[PDB]
Amino acid sequence: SEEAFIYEAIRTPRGKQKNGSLHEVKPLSLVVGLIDELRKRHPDLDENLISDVILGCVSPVGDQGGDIARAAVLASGMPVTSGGVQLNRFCASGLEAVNTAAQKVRSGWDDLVLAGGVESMSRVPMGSDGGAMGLDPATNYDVMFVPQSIGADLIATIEGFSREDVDAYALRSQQKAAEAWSGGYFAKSVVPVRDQNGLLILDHDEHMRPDTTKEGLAKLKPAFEGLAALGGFDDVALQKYHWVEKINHVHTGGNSSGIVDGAALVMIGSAAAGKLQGLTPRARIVATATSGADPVIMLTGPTPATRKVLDRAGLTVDDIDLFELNEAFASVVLKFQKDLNIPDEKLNVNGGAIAMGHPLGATGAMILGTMVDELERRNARRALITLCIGGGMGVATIIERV
Amino acid sequence: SEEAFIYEAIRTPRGKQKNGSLHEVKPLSLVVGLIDELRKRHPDLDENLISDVILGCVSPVGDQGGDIARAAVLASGMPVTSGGVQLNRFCASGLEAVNTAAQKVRSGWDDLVLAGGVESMSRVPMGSDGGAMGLDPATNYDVMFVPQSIGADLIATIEGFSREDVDAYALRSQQKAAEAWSGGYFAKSVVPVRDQNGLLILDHDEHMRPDTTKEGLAKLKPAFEGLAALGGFDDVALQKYHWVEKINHVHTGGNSSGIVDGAALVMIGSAAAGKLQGLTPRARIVATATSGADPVIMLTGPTPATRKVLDRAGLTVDDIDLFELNEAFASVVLKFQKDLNIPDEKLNVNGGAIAMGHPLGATGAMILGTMVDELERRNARRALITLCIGGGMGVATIIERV
Amino acid sequence: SSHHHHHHSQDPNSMPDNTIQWDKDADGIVTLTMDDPSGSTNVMNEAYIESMGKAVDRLVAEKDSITGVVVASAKKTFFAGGDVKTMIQARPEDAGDVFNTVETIKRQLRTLETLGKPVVAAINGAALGGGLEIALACHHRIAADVKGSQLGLPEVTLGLLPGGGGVTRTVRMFGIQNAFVSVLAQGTRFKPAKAKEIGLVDELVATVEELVPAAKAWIKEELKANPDGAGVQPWDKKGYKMPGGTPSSPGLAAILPSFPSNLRKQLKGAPMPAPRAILAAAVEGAQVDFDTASRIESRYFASLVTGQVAKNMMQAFFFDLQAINAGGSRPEGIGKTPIKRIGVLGAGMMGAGIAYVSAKAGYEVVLKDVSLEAAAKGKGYSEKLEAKALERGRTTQERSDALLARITPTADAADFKGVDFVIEAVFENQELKHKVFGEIEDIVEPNAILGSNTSTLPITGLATGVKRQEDFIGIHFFSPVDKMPLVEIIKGEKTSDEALARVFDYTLAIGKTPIVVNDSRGFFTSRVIGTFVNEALAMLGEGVEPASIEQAGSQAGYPAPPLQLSDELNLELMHKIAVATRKGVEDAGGTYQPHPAEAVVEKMIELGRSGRLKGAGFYEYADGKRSGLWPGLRETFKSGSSQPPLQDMIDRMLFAEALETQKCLDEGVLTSTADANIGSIMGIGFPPWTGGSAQFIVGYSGPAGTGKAAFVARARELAAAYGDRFLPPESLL
Ligand SMILES: O=S(=O)(O)c1ccc(-c2ccccc2)cc1
Ligand SMILES: O=S(=O)(O)c1ccc(-c2ccccc2)cc1
Ligand SMILES: O=S(=O)(O)c1ccc(-c2ccccc2)cc1
Ligand SMILES: O=S(=O)(O)c1ccc(-c2ccccc2)cc1
Ligand SMILES: O=S(=O)(O)c1ccc(-c2ccccc2)cc1
Ligand SMILES: O=S(=O)(O)c1ccc(-c2ccccc2)cc1
Ligand SMILES: O=S(=O)(O)c1ccc(-c2ccccc2)cc1
Ligand SMILES: O=S(=O)(O)c1ccc(-c2ccccc2)cc1
Repeated sequence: SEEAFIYEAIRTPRGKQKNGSLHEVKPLSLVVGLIDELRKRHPDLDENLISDVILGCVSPVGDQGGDIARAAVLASGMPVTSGGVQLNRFCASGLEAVNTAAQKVRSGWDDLVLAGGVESMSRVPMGSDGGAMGLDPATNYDVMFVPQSIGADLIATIEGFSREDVDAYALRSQQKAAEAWSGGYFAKSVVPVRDQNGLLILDHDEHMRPDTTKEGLAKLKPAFEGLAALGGFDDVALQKYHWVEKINHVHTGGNSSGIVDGAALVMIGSAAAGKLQGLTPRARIVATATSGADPVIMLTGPTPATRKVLDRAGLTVDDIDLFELNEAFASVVLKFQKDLNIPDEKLNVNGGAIAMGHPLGATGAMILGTMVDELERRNARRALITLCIGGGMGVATIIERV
Repeated sequence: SEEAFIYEAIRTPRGKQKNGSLHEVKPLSLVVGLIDELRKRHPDLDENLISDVILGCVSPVGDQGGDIARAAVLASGMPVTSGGVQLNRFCASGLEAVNTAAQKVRSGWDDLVLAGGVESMSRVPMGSDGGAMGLDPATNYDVMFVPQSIGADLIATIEGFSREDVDAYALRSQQKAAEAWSGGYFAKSVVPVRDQNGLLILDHDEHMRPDTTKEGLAKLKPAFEGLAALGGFDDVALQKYHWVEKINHVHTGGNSSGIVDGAALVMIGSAAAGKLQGLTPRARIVATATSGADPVIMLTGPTPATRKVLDRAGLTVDDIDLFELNEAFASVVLKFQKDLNIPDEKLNVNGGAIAMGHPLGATGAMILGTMVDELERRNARRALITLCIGGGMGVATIIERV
Repeated sequence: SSHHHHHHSQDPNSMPDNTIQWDKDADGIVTLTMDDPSGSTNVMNEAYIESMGKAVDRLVAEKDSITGVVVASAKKTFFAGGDVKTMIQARPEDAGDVFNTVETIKRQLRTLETLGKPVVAAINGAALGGGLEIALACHHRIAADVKGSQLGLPEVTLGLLPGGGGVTRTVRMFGIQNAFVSVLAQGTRFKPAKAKEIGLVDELVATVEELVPAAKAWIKEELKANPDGAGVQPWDKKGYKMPGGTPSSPGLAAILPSFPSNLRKQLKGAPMPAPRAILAAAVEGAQVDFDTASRIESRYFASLVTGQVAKNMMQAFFFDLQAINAGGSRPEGIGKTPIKRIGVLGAGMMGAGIAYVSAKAGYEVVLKDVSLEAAAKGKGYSEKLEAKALERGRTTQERSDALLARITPTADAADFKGVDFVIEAVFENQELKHKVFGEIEDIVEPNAILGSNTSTLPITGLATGVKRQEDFIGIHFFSPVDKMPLVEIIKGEKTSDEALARVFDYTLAIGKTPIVVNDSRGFFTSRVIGTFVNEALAMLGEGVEPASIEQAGSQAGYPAPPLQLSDELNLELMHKIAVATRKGVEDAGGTYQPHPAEAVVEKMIELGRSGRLKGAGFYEYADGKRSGLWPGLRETFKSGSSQPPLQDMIDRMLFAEALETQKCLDEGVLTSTADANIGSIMGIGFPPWTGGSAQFIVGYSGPAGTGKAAFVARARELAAAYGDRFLPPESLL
């Protein structure tokens, strides 16, 4: 029954896709910077006690190929025994890294593990790595491949979320992200990015539009660029959800997650490993779970995964103080809130990826660290973190403040 | 806490790189074929109890991009809740997938997991994914990047292994592989690849050269196929190992691992999961470990990892009946044997990658299942499986026959 | 956004002068003529940046009436270099200002380049560094094939990189590999003909008067023939494809990991950061758009300018070298004395090399030896060098035959008639040189310079064998003379100031760099290089692996490892010097403190391995080439029993020479640190990244700190661990 604790949880600011501040910064550099910040916080940490470095990364090609986790271990000059493994479970990679790190600590065969993710989407765009489910016609034709936005629009159609409904959520996310930054909530967790000369590159989340109005959101066109712009995917979706006549395309760039660059790091160890290194535990990993739902609608995996992690930890919704669901698309959060009857004042209380962006491999570890701080800032007890995943998967984690 | 058991461990035959029988076979199809073999062996198994599918893959790009583990779940019609994650810890990805699946079961938050790997090196060559440690000159210039072959030659130079020494091991691997195939040892674990029509594609390890002779190996020229032919790496290695004057290039295509295509699957679960699904445990995961050594010599990671997995299991070399180390290079095995005084009759007793090939992401799960089958055949008790890895890493596992 | 340094009000008396003249013809072609009134050379300084800012602003404001632009110069050169006096002062805290300055420079060139109109560079003379970068921003380059004109990006030779777009644009034009190897990594300078061949220049003209007209002619034709693509660089067109591919190209991605390893192999692991930074900027920039790539280039530039190595190299290869070439050590108030006929005594590797560089500079040389057979084989040294230069195309069959024709081999002393400059290169023996000079001093002219190429023997003693000691002087060359750039001029106690100037002027004529050294035991070069090899031989005696010793020498930045160099110096001559030094000490009434290397020398003498000249030293010599380290070396000295850290080995060699240089400065052997720095770099091969063995002290950088105080701390560290010879002199305390 080895218990797993979170000792540090940090992240870079999120640079935007068009004329972004992080476009000149290699993703490896984003991870090394966060390793150097952990050193600044614990200069007498025995890095030899760090036994693995697990990084989530959805497009491990180019700047992100070749086991970027191992590259961060070597480029930062960490001990060669610290390992380094990249994993890809689509949008949950960051949280799957953290959960895998927790499970390794619980097993008793790893003591102190670094976990997180990195995604420089302006340099390595989504889909760069290819893949059978999209690029092999036999498999594409069978699994009924459909981009996520179309599943999200379909969720809005089936559930009755209007264009104004998803826009009302987008506005709320912008307002709560602005309030959290202005309130200093992110001061100690967002680590500014600097060049080799020490000059500043980025110290805030560029994608935010804190002057968002409900009238400007209504002026936006449903204009996804890429696979969604090509034809057929609407018909493929309705061939499965055949009781639906037409898909209402409610999602735009203003109520969908932002394409951004970023990285996040989380330090996880046992009580003995933390006490041996003068570390103060911040939170405890209570339970993790994985489940999933149909891959055509895709983004409904959170509800069985959240259900499973609650029954695994012996808890219910009323036992949870904060719910943090990644804002991939507004309809997914509204669907999740409706199904579990999540009170509004507990849901994504500091804003989410609609305002600040969704750096695929890293997002799960960013919103994980976001709840560690918000539990401490409110002196709240429990937080539940979950993300939808491409292909119909879901990951959930429950943390407890210590 | 929870003990983790191996219930099934199967693999495809390894098709060779040039005019190979598996070149026409998508790497996704190699995995799905193994999933279908598991169904054939256990028709009434409730696949909903399978919570994750963890595939190692070193070049997750192209036919192997887009989370091939999730593609395998959907394409094979497995339950959509079974997840699917790809990971890359270079050469140990296959065994790291099994070790991660074992650690997931020990934590108590997973019941039944499929683990293994896939690598179609004739379709997705090593290096296709890029990477910083090779293609970013700032990182490369500082970590002193060197390809694996030169580390192996450097090991032979230091430890004093001659060209006849490493060729003598290569002949031993070819002999023991041919003896294992002729004796029927691989009859029930190598699953022949068949096409959409059931026609045979491959049913043996076609990289084997059983008529190998000492004279034939002596005629081979040192390695010159990839990064090794390009200049500089010899000087870079000697800038690190400044007491060595000249590197003795003893490794050739005949005493190095073969570039091949293959896949492997391992079913790992708790005692309750097997009792519920009517599965008989074949072996038990006693301990896993990870360590490392210098990244320039690179391939000497197995010695500390084996020492740590023995200490963790409270065992010594004398308590291990079978040693299975991957035959990346002959000098790596000879160094491992010399440093721990491993008896010759306990080391890679059924041949290795020199004879049968080293399908990067799948190798760890192939040589693991090889030991499960040999412990049963010999009625022996304990086996130790370990692989050197690129960058200076190392992974070891101890299994006990059940 | 802005093309100017400041966007706030400054002191009006701080406004820089105007360096760019504006002229617009009736056809709408604007000619920008750079004419900095503060010097003879257009240089990239505060005045240029403000001047180009105003001009580029006016180009944009008047874009309706402007059809094309011509960038010309009014000086003898086109545009040469940057403001080194300002760059060398950039502290690490000034990295923000450095970044902003080069960003502003490139913002001007980017606007010029994307004007929608053709821009032509009329390159009339040298276009070096920032000058070529200005030209590369133009759409077409025309150079005037004229004597002295050079083109290139030599920023790496001062520890910098081309921060005004030179990296980004050459990579966009030639691709990563060719730009780095051919242009960037070594800062190669090209004559206009070669510049056109590789693509640095597009056209040539015979004289400068044709340039501006040819430029306007090309603007007229380009607008007529290619109106859609006029004023559009290849990289600003849809469908641009980088030559050799981008990093994501499968072909270039295959060989790309070998680029840093081949660099480490070329640099031998020396700590020279500039080439690494150029390679990083080159590759990283080829992954992103032009503007992003340009900003990455600025960050690496600021990383080098604020670093210590660039300061060491700017101090040595700019300031120190200019002071030497300006006659800092040449005595004042001395006139010129042209040289008619040179007489070289000795046809060995030294004397044959002296004859080659003397005849290459246009002098008639009489090459005398003991026999005509030997003197003929001496001229064969020049024949073999010319033959190897003809098959490479660096000289004409006409100029080569005229070179060899100036070398007259002889064995007769009477053929030294009419010689006004003697350079003796015979064996190291005092009474021999006394004899050899006595047999020619009457045959040569009365005002002839009597020079001796010696490595060890004092000049004042050698002068007692001639009548006119006022004209006897030491002219120390370095083997191989055709490739070694220093001449150590040694002033004996009776040597006149006129003789110093004539050899000084001779050294510049043959294309070499002179230093002036007072007569002393070992002078400067020999004495200092001795502390280098002796430090390595002592390491061998202590039991350090020979391979580690040679790596430490190579990774310190020396051109040759110390054991290899010892074989070429001949251990027997090292012993003779040690015996000489002990003799002078023990006869003056004192006690001699032997260097621990003297025991290693004697052990090699006893084993019959005195160096390369007798076929065996620390290395095995087969087929005239060198063939690995002697395998018996490890058992003779118990190699491996002592395993000091590599940096200690490196530092012991560097510090031994730095400390010895300070002694030479204290004793008066040298009169200026400029001579000490260039003398160590060009004479004995002290690593260029240090800026010289004197700059090494004031610019030292280690894990303990920076500067003279950190040098002393580290010297005291080495002294406590390896011997009192590493204790610093009082001059440093
Ligand atoms: O998260 S994405 O990588 O954008 C992703 C997008 C789409 C899918 C998918 C959709 C339908 C059937 C099977 C797979 C999987 C992943
Ligand atoms: O197993 S490979 O992917 O071929 C691989 C090869 C080489 C390296 C590496 C070597 C030295 C310094 C840093 C990295 C890492 C992995
Ligand atoms: O306030 S102004 O008179 O407009 C003014 C503006 C700028 C400058 C200046 C520009 C470059 C280098 C140094 C000084 C000088 C005066
Ligand atoms: O490396 S160069 O591009 O040749 C370069 C050289 C010099 C300068 C500069 C120096 C001082 C004041 C203003 C500019 C800037 C760039
Ligand atoms: O802060 S200052 O010392 O005034 C300073 C500022 C800038 C520079 C510089 C500018 C361009 C290229 C290289 C150096 C040099 C010195
Ligand atoms: O004139 S002597 O005193 O015989 C004498 C002359 C020169 C040297 C010497 C030579 C090279 C390097 C260091 C010292 C030593 C002694
Ligand atoms: O100028 S050289 O002839 O190259 C030369 C330079 C230095 C030495 C030497 C001086 C003292 C101790 C050992 C060797 C000998 C010869
Ligand atoms: O590039 S130069 O500055 O002309 C230069 C040329 C040559 C040398 C040198 C080479 C070998 C042994 C000692 C010195 C040093 C500097």
